[PDB]
Amino acid sequence: GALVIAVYGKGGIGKSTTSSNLSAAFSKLGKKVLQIGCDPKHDSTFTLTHKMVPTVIDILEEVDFHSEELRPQDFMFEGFNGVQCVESGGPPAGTGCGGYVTGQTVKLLKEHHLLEDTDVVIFDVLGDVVCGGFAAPLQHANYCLIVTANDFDSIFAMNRIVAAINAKAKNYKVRLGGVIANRSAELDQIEKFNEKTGLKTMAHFRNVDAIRRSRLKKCTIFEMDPEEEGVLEVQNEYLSLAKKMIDNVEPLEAEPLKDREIFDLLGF
Amino acid sequence: ALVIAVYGKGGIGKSTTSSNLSAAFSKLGKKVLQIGCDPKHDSTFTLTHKMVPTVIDILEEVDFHSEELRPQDFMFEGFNGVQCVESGGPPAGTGCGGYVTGQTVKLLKEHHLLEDTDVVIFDVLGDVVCGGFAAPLQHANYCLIVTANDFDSIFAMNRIVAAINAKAKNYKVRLGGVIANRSAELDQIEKFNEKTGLKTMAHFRNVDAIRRSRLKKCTIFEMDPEEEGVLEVQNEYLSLAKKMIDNVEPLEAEPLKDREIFDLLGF
Amino acid sequence: LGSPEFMSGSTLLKETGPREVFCGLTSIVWLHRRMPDAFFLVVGSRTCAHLIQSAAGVMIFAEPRFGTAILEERDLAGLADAHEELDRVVKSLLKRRPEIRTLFLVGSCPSEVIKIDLSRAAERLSSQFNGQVRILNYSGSGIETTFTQGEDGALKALVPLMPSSQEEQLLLAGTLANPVEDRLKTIFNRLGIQKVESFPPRESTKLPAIGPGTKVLLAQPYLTDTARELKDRGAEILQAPFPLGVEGSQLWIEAAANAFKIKKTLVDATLEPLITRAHKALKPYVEQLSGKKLFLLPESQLEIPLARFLSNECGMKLIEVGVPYLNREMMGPELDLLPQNTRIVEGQHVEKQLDRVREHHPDLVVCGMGLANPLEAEGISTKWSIEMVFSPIHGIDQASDLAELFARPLHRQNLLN
Amino acid sequence: MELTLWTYEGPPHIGAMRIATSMKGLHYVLHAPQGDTYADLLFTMIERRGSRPPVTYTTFQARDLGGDTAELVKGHIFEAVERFKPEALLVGESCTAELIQDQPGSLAKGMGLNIPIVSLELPAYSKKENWGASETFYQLIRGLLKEIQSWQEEGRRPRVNLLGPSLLGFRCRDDVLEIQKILGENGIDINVIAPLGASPSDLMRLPKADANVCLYPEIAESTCLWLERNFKTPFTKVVPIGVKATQDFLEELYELLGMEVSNSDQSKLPWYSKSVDSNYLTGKRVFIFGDGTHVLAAARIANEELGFEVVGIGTYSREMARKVRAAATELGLEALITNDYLEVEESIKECAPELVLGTQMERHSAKRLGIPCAVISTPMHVQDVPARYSPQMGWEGANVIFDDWVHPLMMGLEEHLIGMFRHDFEFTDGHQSHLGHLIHWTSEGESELAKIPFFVRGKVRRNTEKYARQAGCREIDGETLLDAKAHF
Ligand code: PMR
Ligand SMILES: Nc1ncnc2c1ncn2[C@@H]1O[C@H](COP(=O)(O)OP(=O)(O)O)[C@@H](O)[C@H]1O
Ligand SMILES: Nc1ncnc2c1ncn2[C@@H]1O[C@H](COP(=O)(O)OP(=O)(O)O)[C@@H](O)[C@H]1O
Ligand code: SF4
Ligand code: SF4
Ligand SMILES: [K+]
Ligand SMILES: [Mg+2]
Ligand SMILES: [Mg+2]
Repeated sequence: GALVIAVYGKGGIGKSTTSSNLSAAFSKLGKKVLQIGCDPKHDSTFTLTHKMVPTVIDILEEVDFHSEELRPQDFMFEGFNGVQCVESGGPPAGTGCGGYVTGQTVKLLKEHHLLEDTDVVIFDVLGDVVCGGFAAPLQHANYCLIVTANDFDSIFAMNRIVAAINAKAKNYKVRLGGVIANRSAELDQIEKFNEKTGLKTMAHFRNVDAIRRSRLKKCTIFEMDPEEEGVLEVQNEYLSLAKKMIDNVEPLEAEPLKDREIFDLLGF
Repeated sequence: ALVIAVYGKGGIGKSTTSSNLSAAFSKLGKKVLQIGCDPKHDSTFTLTHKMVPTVIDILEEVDFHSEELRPQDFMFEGFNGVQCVESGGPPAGTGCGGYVTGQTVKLLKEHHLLEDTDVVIFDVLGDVVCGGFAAPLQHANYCLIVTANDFDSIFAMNRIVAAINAKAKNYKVRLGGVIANRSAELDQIEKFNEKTGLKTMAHFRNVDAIRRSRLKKCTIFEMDPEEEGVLEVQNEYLSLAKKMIDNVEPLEAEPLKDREIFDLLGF
Repeated sequence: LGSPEFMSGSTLLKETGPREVFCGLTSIVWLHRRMPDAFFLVVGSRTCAHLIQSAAGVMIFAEPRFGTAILEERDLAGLADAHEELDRVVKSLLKRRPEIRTLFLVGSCPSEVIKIDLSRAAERLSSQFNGQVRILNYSGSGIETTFTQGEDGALKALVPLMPSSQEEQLLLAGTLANPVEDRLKTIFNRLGIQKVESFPPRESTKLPAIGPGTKVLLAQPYLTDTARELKDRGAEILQAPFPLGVEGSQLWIEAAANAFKIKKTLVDATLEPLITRAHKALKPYVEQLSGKKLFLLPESQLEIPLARFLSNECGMKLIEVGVPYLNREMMGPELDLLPQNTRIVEGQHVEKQLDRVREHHPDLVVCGMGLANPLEAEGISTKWSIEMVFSPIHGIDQASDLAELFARPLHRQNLLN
Repeated sequence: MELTLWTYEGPPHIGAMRIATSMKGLHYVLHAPQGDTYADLLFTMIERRGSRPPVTYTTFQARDLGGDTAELVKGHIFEAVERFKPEALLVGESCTAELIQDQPGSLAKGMGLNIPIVSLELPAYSKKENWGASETFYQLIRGLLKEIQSWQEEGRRPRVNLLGPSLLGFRCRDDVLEIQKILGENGIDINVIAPLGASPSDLMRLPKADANVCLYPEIAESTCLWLERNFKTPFTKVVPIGVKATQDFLEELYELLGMEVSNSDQSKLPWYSKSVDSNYLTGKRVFIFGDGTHVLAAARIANEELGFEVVGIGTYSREMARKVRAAATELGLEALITNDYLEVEESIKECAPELVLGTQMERHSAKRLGIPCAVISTPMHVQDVPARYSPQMGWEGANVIFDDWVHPLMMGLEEHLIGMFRHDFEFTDGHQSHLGHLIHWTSEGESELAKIPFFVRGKVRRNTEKYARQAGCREIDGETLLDAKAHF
């Protein structure tokens, strides 16, 4: 209180999809929630707003980057069921420095007390944490959730992130909250990795086409037709995950594996 | 030397596609060099069945005196003669992966490794958040973009197209086409293609044998032929390689604005 | 140059393009002497290292007062833990200088781009000692700070370490020369204000207390963040022009006297002899400076108050008043004193700005040392801008000295020809 | 990370800037953050130049990182070429720009400019200033001349190129003058002086010389090697700093040109050093440091021309390491190869010399240790870019060197008097009036130590403690100090 959650994981694994629907889940459970997109693509919260809202650097440009003139709610936008949405924005692809932009955005949001006066803050970070700037949300989060699939490259990415969390835990309060299985029918590879590392699965989503469709319709899973295939299970799962983060979540003691170890571990 | 750069949404299957494509080229009698541009250094392990040492680790061994290095020090032979290089990079949330990748590409160019071979494949990460991950573009003839039939991958592709167009003003790199991957259908993609000028060069469906191949640390060509989908996928990789040698043409494409692609995609 | 805006009869323009200014790292050059018990360790590259010693290394140092932890390839490749490295470096530094009481880890472009969390490092290091050495952090990076903005960063970092008190106190914020500090304190004591303290202090370990009942006068125009942070701790930030020349200093002093409800007859009986003598002292410089066309390039945010003083009290004509940054609320009182139709340019395109200088051919161009000598070779007289940050220019009694700084190069022009 | 109180060299782009500014008709687009324009002051204040360096900085800010920094550098390349219209263009990065990797150099070559473009690849985190200048100078000439005995037959005077001199080099202004003068008196013309004073058009004339004179190897050795491989042009390797060195240099160049037959007394140093007031200079202990060239030069002068005893020697030029080690070996020393100021300071402190011949940074440690100092090499500041004629090379350079290296030392009569009488009220211990300014030791042992006349007291204390350890001696007394003296 405030519960600050950072969502990391393999690229395209469904971090933005999960974060948006999770925010919607918290709001349905009564909590007031802010979601922050930490990605130059600014595609984190559009299913909450049905729109692509201007980014943090957009608002700054309008004010010619003058701190003293800056207005707090100017980069915040109301979305589904009262969820507040912020996109950090970033440079176009292949130039500038998205790392600085994201990291500096996080600090700007902290200094303006935006991580306070709300129940749940969710940082939705990009896939490739290529520098310190994109690890900035980890400096404020209470828990990190890692999204993964039941395959090699996803789990291998999760492992690298686990090492990052442990490094950050040496100097910040952030702890691992658990694993979110996504786009997978089974968990055999995931639970194998969990067994050796000490991680736990907090939520399991199958490969559901209604989820893919929901992003295309710019809405949460809660705004999809309930009679459409799989919609009910998915909705329930997001609510269950939100309830778990309110009622059950616990700091997980976990040690990452070496590259050669996770190599020999995964497979058949 | 035909130089190809592979970009696209994170986790879309860039490394999976690249390595199997490199294998396909080699089955066509072509000499191939694949370069992983990702701190994860997980591009080529299906070609070598193992984690090859990274350029940054090799540099670190010689205290970053690059003149003491030779191609044999950081380039390793894999499946059917394919040569493999991993740039390597910092642990997640440390250093500057862009800088590192930028340095790797330069080392390779120094040793003329982009000249002394038939085909070169740069396998780049998903989040092109700085210039370092656009570094392969100065040397590439074509850029292939991997996407799925959904909003987020196509949107990511649109951003990459804008970046390629920019570089193409001063570099020879051109859009070679779209690789549809992990999708049963193509309705949203062709909706994007018609309005941008891109075309689909290859289509790979969601095939579990492919997921399994990454876990088995091998190419799709080393999978059991009687396993479902293996032969189909092999033939689609062979076809794509055949296209890049005989059929590939520079595409005139213009990206959509954020509002446009936002409204274009959907139902 | 974009579409103009209009405030207090004056024109506010903005220009984008190539800049010629110092990064905030350069604050070390004056700060290390204001507080000799402090050390300034930059975390950056050899460029940052080269900057500081090219500035201050003309002097010979028996004891080092600053330095740079230069990022190596392993740091960029993430092959060495940044926090372990910082700790080791700070360790071996305190070996060479074991008498350091306060250590500033100064952020640079490299450290800020890749976002090394120096602030947490500073916190952790402070913990590991806490009885001996205070370790703090501020950014002096070029991408974030211009020149004197570095001091704003440094002072803001000291604010949380200021003791908490609800006592009567007049706080003077911003670097003052020692005799100027003493002079202003003496005058303030004549008005009945017994508690007057300076921020920054002369010793880093002896910070003034703060809280409600603390009135803060800003002596320097570049303390945007520091003022904001001082206000967050309960202090009242008095609004006033800046103590440059008779006019500015008078109103600045009056602001504090008004807040402490000092009787006007007392503040007049105290300031009158000072003002009369100042007008007398200013006369020969006014004779030299009146009617001269002035052009100031962006450097320090001192340009607006300087222009105000040189025009109002010395009779110079202002061609263009360039500032690297303009806090409009903070420059408010100052903008009201400026002559009507003053042309103020925020930001810079140095090549286009140079063209404007050349086309006007001003009598005196206030500029940086990257342009000073080249302009002299073109037959354009200059006044190197950095000097005002290293001169005792504040207060009624220093008005003539401030004017002399601008009269001097013109005087020399005459002597030599 | 590397703790650096003082850096002996700047980042490599400074070396690149030194090439562009020393030359004419060569512009330099530098991708760099706002603030890196401080480099201009190196040329406008230290070199005191009345013109802006031919450098266009992109000066990006933090707000630009959220935008197209690549387009930013492209615009500045357009502007720079249009406005300044140079013969050739250098394009490069600073340390910070190197992080964001905008590839500004290759970008420049794709912008349809019709002038030669040198794309600089300078690793700011691995290489330094001199490497930067040498690399830039090398690439520019390699780029200009890539596509592409006699003087006796033509009936003309031999002509040589002077390669190496540059702004922010050490006394390059006058070294060039001195050497050019000396060559002309020896019947040898000058072809092209580069980079200092040369245009890209001048560089095209480089193969027209009969021989290359490499005055500053740190800057021009790579180039002379390239010119030799591609155009058969031989180059001198003896740098003419010092009387003997200038003589060897003359003999060397004569061979490469094929001439026959430089006298010693053309400099005044030999007589001054031979004269009786230099008698007491014999064996004065000196520490030497700086770049490779000037250290090697100073070493021979101190040892063979002045009669000093070199007690410490080192360089920050790692490319010059093997030569400094060879020279140190002849001197019976181990060479200090480092860029760590604290290591240099420590080495000086340990050998406790009577004189330090180093860089601007050695003044720092000499001040703290109270040792007479003189600057013989970069890094330098404004005092070492004087108005007067001040070469280090050739006959007159040796004259300047004699005056400057002897000046910090206490003078003869005063030094004798302080060794005789220690109880004065004005002429006290460690006082130099010509500068115009007013394991356990026993009480018996330190008394004999205070007898030692200052600047040599440091070595005496070391040698006595070394002596006491070297034997079964415990504590120290007045006799063991006298024993140590007779032992060494
Ligand atoms: C009155 C004539 C005269 C001149 C022109 C000199 C120059 C000079 N006297 Mg001196 N000296 C003169 C006289 C004397 N000297 C005297 C002593 C003396 C000493 C011990 C020394 C000295 C020195 C000098 C020197 C060398 C410069 C110096 O180091 O002082 C000059 C030019 C200096 C030296 O190196 O001599 C070889 C040195 O150690 N002088 C004495 C002893 C009573 C007398 C009368
Ligand atoms: N549980 C799921 N079932 C089916 N498709 C999914 C699921 N989760 C995510 N996706 C698909 O993955 C795509 C990318 O998701 P996104 O939130 O952009 O991932 P990230 O934020 O990690 O890049 C979405 O367009 C969606 O179609
Ligand atoms: N055609 C496909 N069918 C099924 N799964 C696929 C397909 N392509 C990729 N995948 C899965 O996606 C995961 C991500 O692959 P990877 O090559 O790491 O993507 P990227 O390089 O874009 O991050 C792989 O582990 C693989 O299991
Ligand atoms: S890797 Fe990160 S810190 Fe480095 S240039 Fe790219 S976005 Fe910036
Ligand atoms: S902080 Fe930035 S502008 Fe300042 S010296 Fe370092 S790199 Fe240059
Ligand atoms: K070093
Ligand atoms: Mg996302
Ligand atoms: Mg990949």
